[PDB]
Amino acid sequence: QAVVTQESALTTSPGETVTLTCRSSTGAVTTSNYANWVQEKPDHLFTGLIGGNNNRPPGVPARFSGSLIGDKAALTIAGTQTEDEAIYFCALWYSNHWVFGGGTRLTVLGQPKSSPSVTLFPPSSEELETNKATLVCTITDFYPGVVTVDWKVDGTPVTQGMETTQPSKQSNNKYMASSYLTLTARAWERHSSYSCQVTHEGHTVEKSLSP
Amino acid sequence: QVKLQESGPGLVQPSQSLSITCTVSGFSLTDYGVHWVRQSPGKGLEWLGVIWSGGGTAYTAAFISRLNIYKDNSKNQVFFEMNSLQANDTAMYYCARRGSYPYNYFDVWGQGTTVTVSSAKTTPPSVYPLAPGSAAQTNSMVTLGCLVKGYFPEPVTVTWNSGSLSSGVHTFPAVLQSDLYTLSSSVTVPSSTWPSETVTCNVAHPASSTKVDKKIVPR
Ligand SMILES: O=C(O)CN1CCN(CC(=O)O)CCN(CC(=O)O)[C@@H](Cc2ccc(NC(=O)CSCCO)cc2)CN(CC(=O)O)CC1
Ligand SMILES: [Cl-]
Ligand SMILES: [Y+3]
Repeated sequence: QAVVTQESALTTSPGETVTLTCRSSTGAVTTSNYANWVQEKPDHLFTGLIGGNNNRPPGVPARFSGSLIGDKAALTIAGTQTEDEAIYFCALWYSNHWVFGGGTRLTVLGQPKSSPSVTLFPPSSEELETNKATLVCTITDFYPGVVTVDWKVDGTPVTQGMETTQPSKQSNNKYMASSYLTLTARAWERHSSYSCQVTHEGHTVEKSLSP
Repeated sequence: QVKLQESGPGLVQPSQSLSITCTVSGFSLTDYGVHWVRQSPGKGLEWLGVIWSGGGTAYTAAFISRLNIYKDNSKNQVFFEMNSLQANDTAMYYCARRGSYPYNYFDVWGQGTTVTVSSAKTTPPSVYPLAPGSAAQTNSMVTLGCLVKGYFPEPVTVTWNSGSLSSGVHTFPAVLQSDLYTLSSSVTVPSSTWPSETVTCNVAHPASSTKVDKKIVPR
């Protein structure tokens, strides 16, 4: 069984021409391999880009072009757009089976900076009846997808009880994330100040609670 | 127009089987081939097999004895059936259409079926309404929430007012709090809408047969 190799990731800026490659472990990639290219967008949504005869489906931009360069299959994106940020998979035909490559993640820089919109939620009265209290800190509409979250109780930092998600895309191309701090109902009743601090690109935005 | 509808979430125990139905519309299975592909949490795409327009099939060598793909042209349904599942078979399984030249590309794909192969205990989620601690200012925006705590396995579906609300909705990725998952969802509505009108969080977890509605009330 053949292994199909692609670059793990490529980073580019808008307007740049990039070339992704697809290599076969059994030898040269030929026309008889009918190389296909597929694009994966956030929330596990796949769409076809290039067919077996280098043909594009209706609606796929003309900047996407498939070819054979020497012994490898290749996808050339002539003028990378911000919407081209995705994972690109190549698939090769070997007489009686298809083999997908490992995928190339494409990152497109130069997108506008957007500061995070933070919301801090107190625990429900129903939560406190199970002797547990979860404080939820939601973080939306930020770009770049790098954020650090710090939690404070009365002013003192806590490392125990906190769990934060990795940033992922929203429907509008910006990022979202959430952080949780699980305490006991006793601890919730005992203190008077809880804070969620979300730091993004040097600047810190903070939301607090007071029982 | 073109859609490939996949059957719901599946929890499978090691050594047992998996069955998925891909129901298609906007085209006929007599003209198109339907492929089955998977993506593990820690990998890329793996092709499993295909059923061509003519009824012919092809599979990845290692799957010949454990995987079958068949169809019913009149019902516009393709059936995936795999036996002897193992922990490493945990993945998102997709069916994808592919035509003959000049339509020979994997153009339209199904949304995916989340398959978890585990001998672990299925846990229902504890759904909690999240209202702000402070009352809203006169004529402003309020952000209400919903906590979906401690479930296994993925996924969970969260809607607001049965799907009526969407524009101000944010549903966040799950986190892993010791073998169990936790996510939250929020909806931002005008202060003239809530508490005046009813705002409800609807949560569904297929694997544990739970479907709950939690009304957001003040304080
Ligand atoms: O399709 C895939 O996965 C991969 N293909 C790669 C090659 N193709 C390019 C591409 O696909 O890129 C070009 C040829 N293909 C037409 C097309 O794609 O334009 C079909 C030609 C064909 C041959 C034989 C039959 N025989 C019978 O009906 C009964 S033979 C009884 C023997 O005892 C039908 C069709 C065959 N491909 C099935 C299908 O396309 O349906 C399978 C292979
Ligand atoms: Cl052929
Ligand atoms: Y063919």
